[PDB]
Amino acid sequence: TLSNRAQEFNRRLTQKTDNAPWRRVVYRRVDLMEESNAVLYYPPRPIGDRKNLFSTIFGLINSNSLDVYEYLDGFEAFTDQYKIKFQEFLDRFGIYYQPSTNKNAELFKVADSDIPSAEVKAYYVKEEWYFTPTNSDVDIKIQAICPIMTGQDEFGEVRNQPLFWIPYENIRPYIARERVMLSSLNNTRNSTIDDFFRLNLYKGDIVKTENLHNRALAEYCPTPDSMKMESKRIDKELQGFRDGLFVTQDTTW
Amino acid sequence: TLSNRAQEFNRRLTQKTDNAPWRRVVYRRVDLMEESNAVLYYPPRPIGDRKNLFSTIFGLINSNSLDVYEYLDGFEAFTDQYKIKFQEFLDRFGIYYQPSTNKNAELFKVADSDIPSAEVKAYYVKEEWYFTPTNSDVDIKIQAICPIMTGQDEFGEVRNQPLFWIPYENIRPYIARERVMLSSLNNTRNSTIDDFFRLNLYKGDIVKTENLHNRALAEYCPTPDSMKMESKRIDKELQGFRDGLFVTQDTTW
Amino acid sequence: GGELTGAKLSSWNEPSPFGMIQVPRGSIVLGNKEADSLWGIPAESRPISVDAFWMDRTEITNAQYRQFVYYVRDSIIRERLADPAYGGNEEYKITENKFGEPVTPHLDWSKPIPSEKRATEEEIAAINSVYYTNPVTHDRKLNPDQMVYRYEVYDYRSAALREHQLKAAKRNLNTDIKVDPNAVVMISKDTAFVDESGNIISETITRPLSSEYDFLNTYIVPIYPDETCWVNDFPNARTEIYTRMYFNHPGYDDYPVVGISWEQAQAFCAWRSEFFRKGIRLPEGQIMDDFRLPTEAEWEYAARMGDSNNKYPWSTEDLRTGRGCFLGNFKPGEGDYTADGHLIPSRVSSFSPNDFGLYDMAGNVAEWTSTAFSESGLKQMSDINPELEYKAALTDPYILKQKVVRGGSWKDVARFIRSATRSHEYQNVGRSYIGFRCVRTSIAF
Amino acid sequence: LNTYIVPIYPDETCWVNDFPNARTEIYTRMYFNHPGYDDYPVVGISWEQAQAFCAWRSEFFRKGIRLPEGQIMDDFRLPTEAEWEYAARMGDSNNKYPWSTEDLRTGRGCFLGNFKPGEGDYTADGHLIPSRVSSFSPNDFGLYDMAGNVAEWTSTAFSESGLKQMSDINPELEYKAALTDPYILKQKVVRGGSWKDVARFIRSATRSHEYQNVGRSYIGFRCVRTSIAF
Amino acid sequence: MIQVPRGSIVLGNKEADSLWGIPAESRPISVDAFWMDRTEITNAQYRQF
Amino acid sequence: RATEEEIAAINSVYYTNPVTHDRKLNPDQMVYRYEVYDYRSAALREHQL
Ligand SMILES: *[C@H]1O[C@H](CO)[C@@H](O[C@@H]2O[C@@H](C)[C@H](O)[C@@H](O)[C@H]2O)[C@H](O)[C@@H]1O[C@H]1O[C@H](C(=O)O)[C@@H](O[C@H]2O[C@H](CO)[C@@H](O[C@@H]3O[C@@H](C)[C@@H](O)[C@@H](O)[C@@H]3O)[C@H](O)[C@H]2O)[C@H](O)[C@H]1O
Ligand SMILES: *[C@H]1O[C@H](CO)[C@@H](O[C@@H]2O[C@@H](C)[C@H](O)[C@@H](O)[C@H]2O)[C@H](O)[C@@H]1O[C@H]1O[C@H](C(=O)O)[C@@H](O[C@H]2O[C@H](CO)[C@@H](O[C@@H]3O[C@@H](C)[C@@H](O)[C@@H](O)[C@@H]3O)[C@H](O)[C@H]2O)[C@H](O)[C@H]1O
Ligand SMILES: *[C@H]1O[C@H](CO)[C@@H](O)[C@H](O)[C@@H]1O
Ligand SMILES: *[C@H]1O[C@H](CO)[C@@H](O)[C@H](O)[C@@H]1O
Ligand SMILES: [Ca+2]
Ligand SMILES: [Ca+2]
Repeated sequence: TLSNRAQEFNRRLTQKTDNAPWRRVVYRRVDLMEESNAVLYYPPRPIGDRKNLFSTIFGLINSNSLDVYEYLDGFEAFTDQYKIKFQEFLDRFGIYYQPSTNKNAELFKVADSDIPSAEVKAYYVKEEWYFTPTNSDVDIKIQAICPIMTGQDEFGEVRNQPLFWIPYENIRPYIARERVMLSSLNNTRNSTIDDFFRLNLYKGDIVKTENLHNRALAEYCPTPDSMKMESKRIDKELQGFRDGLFVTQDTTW
Repeated sequence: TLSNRAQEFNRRLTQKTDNAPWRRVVYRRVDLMEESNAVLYYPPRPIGDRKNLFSTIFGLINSNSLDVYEYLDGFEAFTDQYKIKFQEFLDRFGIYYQPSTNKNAELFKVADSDIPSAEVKAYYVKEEWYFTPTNSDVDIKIQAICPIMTGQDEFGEVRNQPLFWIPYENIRPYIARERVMLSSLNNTRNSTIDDFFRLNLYKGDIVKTENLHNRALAEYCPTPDSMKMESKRIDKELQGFRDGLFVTQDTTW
Repeated sequence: GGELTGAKLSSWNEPSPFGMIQVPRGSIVLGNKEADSLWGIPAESRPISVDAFWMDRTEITNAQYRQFVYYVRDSIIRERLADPAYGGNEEYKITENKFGEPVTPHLDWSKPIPSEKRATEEEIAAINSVYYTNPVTHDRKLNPDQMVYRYEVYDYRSAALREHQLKAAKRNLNTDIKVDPNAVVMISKDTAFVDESGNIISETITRPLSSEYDFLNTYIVPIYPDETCWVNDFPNARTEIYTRMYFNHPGYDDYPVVGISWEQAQAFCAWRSEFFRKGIRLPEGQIMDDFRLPTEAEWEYAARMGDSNNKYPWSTEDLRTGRGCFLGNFKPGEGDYTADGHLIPSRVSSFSPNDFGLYDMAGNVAEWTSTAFSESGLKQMSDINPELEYKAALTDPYILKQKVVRGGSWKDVARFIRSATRSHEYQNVGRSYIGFRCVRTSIAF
Repeated sequence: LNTYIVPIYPDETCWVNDFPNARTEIYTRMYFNHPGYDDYPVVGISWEQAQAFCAWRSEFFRKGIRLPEGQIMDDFRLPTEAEWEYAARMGDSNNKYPWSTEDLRTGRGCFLGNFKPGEGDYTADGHLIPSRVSSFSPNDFGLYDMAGNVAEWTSTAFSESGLKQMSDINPELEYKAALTDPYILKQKVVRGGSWKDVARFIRSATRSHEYQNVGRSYIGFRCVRTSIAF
Repeated sequence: MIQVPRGSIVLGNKEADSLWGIPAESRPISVDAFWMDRTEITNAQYRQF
Repeated sequence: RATEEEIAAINSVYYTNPVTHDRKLNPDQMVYRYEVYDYRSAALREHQL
């Protein structure tokens, strides 16, 4: 449906980290219960044709227009071995469904109340900070996002369950067309979810980093305060690299 | 019935918020037991040819000249799915009715004593404040109104019940002909309900704002005093935007 | 080739109108911030901006309108003179050039109309055709049914509308939307003519948009003042003397004209524009703006001298000077119209003028504006050059034919002579307390 | 090679269409045809018409100069939004407007540009509609009306995240939309603010946008030309 | 036309309004020298075209 | 000072309002033709001939 002009322009707007002399992969947790992060939350349930990010993802999976992969602990593998089967995802997470009246863009029949668009209150964002070899500037690229369901832990207490991994290239075309509002003080829908991610308007804390030991912060930070401290330290490291790149603000001469 | 000149004029007199760079949707509870608000209340029951706003609404619904939609908590959807069936509105709210002697302009036969013209004592007004791109001025547009019946709760206590949502475009032509009086000190019927809403002569406090969490004021304001405080804060925010638009009163030069 | 110089236009000469002053562009908060609270009328205010324009120093007087009436009389008499029914003298209607080239038939105003004593029988009949003599009182007066002015106006603003483009493809710039051949745009226009029986037929034609003639409106309006207003406005009063002598006495020549309806005022403005254009030479390409009734925003801005601190057309909040003299002609007391010295409208310029130099913006006669009346019109108008313009259909309900009136009159209380108070009257109604003045958009830099 | 045949006559009806319920037809009749408005910025000009004007200007300039063998000149063009913002702020990141101070008026109370300073008050600066060019002080670079008067076209296609997607050096987001492309893809960036804009939109950092085939009574343009300097 | 020298600048504003609901976006860039029209195009200049 | 055919050729680009009789340049006739060579697209590595 796209024109050759549009295809060329789009492929001109993709970020390439092929020959970066420096890279760093960061797994952040974005909490939807914070302003400037609820952009991906509104509306909690579909209001007419208005849907939040998880509603769009679930609808796309109900068709065959989006491939998602199982969330494994330790590593991510987006290969046909780990491709998620929509049938063996509703029962595993207690989502009631009925046979579909159509097999075109409908694998099953799931009601809006059954779809957990309001229970998903957090996302896992896998970012790659890179240094551009030709331009000599730092940039961030999105690799994948994982919705986290925040349902109620059985026998009491709460439990957060990551659902699956969505490679950002797979979902980019679909979220570049839906308009959303970026603030509660201005309800104009002048932006898109793709703009929200590309401009790095989300605020999450570092929960993991790519390291030689394959360590997550949860394995050496026992308390939430220590996890926040470690996230602050890693963010300081990233900002320190960015600042040390340049010498234009060093008046020690 | 309308001439071509009148249609052109009316189409020219509508408010368009299509390209507004700033928007804000606000829900206000307008209480009819306050002066400057009882314009929509007089007369509590029809006086010859004189009816209040709810009497007109019910009369139009008894015909097929007005489409209303269910008051759903959290969101509004003015689609045929939520269109209200008149027959299944009266027995729901305990309004005694009789079969009609004419199928034209009367779906049922309801006595004025049964119609809750005087019981409906509040309205929900869905306003949209917008900033005009071409003109660079702030305006308000009415989207829908919801009558609130305030009968006596069973077993005791009082209970306010929203009835339905009336899109303002649906009721505008009918209320632009009803001449009313805007004051008790001057009983001249020189204005209309449409002028009452367009001039923004109603006074209500904010009960909901279009925010990213789809939160209402009640969900985080326990007591009525706190509700009033939050409404005042939101009104200050709106007035602050309006004032900050311009600079002619800044004499710090 | 070369560089980017400019393709300048030939300079024009701007004729300053006689009897007018210049009102500069500016801004003002229309309306009153505080209400009476005993009139039960909520306060409505709105800040707006307007451009500079010429405005008549005083209201139109009886003599100034008699000029229009006399022009209509002379034109009709000349048309009848060069007519087979009454006269036949073709010298009164030029239809050819000196070289014999057929040209548009038009009257020859150079030749004087025959005097009643020196005119032949047919000329006397043609002259008398426009007069009526009372069979009882034997008084000869211009026949109001014969004093009709014909004129056409082009709707520039309607012709410029995107929806009214003469090409369908040019009616929508969004390239996602296709042009539907079956789509027709309905337009309304006013036309008027004289049938063989001699009656005036006026109608509103509604048809699909096909040509530029869809934006031309034609009117034939009886323009003789309605002198009976004095009798009809005031029952149980001895006001027939004014119905007999106000518009017909030389002593009232400089008094404002009353009994003029909105349509008659528009006809007078059109005639004034035609007269002014006829009496001037214009360089090639020159475009001038016609005389018109002011918008209510323009009127309020001019009356208050472009200052929002003024409630009247004077700086002080009081209605009298330090010596106790009233600043306008209105009804200051109860049953007491003469506290200011005048009972009925006084001679124009009898009080002090504005800072803009305008007279009788408060009191004397209330003044027509071009704005259609709406209870919420200040909110419905634009921020710049505000205007609410409605051309009512002939078969529209009477309620849609009301026009805003500004200023207050000799019979109004101090509340209604405030520059922010709005009144209204039906467009076909003339009153003994409503006159008007004209404005003209000024090309100023 | 891209060939265009563009109707280049200004859309004078913009005055009527931009402002419903106003007496603006006088400007639709006189603004582009009166000798008194000769030195006023041209409005009602579309992005495509501005591009055609720049091409004609380049052709006209070439037709009237003798060039030694091998000399290749750059054509006139609309500025990029980055170029425009750099020139408006005098290449200084401490400036919010095309002037040094943060205020909007001088010490004597005079406004620094032609915009809408007050509520319903366009004439606070002395002008309601666009004023004659060079009516206020210029930049340090020597540019006039970079804030107010008419907002100005740029060659950059509009994207909500366009600052992030452009390059560090000579940034440009260029798009040649197809005829059958959805209308949303044909928006171009506009800069500077106009006579009808609040102080926020005459800030040199605020970005507006307009469809490439739409002319407005508040959008003009100026040309730039890459200079061969050493 | 006047000459605009090559240089660098941080496009955008660091601080937002918080009442317009538009987050601040800033980016430092560099541009080369170019000629720019002293004023915006006037009516006569377009009338030439 | 022109001839009949010259007058026809000159008037071909003008339009007169049949009502008010104003002769103005016909906007539908004021069309400019021009070509632009895309140097940047021709220099792309993927666009080598
Ligand atoms: C005078 O006015 C009365 C109306 O008050 C007319 O009487 C009406 O019509 C008659 C036929 C009936 O008895 C009634 O219906 C009655 O109400 C009466 O006919 C006269 O008006 C008419 O004649 C005028 C005249 O001959 O002067 C016309 O004036 C204009 O006529 C020309 C029309 O093209 C115009 O010339 C044109 O413009 C000028 C600037 C120049 O360019 C020239 O070359 C053009 O041809 C004149 O300048 C006008 O004065 C009047 O319109 C017409 O109704
Ligand atoms: C208003 O409209 C009525 C018609 O409804 C006009 O006709 C009058 O009414 C009849 C009954 C009486 O016998 C006469 O008094 C007669 O004049 C009336 O005068 C008013 O006319 C005005 O409105 C017309 C309209 O909108 O129809 C104007 O346009 C008409 O005249 C044009 C003259 O050139 C004519 O164009 C010519 O014919 C067409 C077919 C085409 O060949 C074109 O190129 C020609 O120039 C229009 O089609 C008519 O519609 C009229 O000028 C104006 O005074
Ligand atoms: C909290 O404290 C623990 C123990 O020192 C650290 O591992 C963690 O990084 C945070 O500082
Ligand atoms: C009353 O107080 C509560 C608690 O501070 C607030 O939530 C509410 O908005 C109002 O101020
Ligand atoms: Ca007066
Ligand atoms: Ca400018």
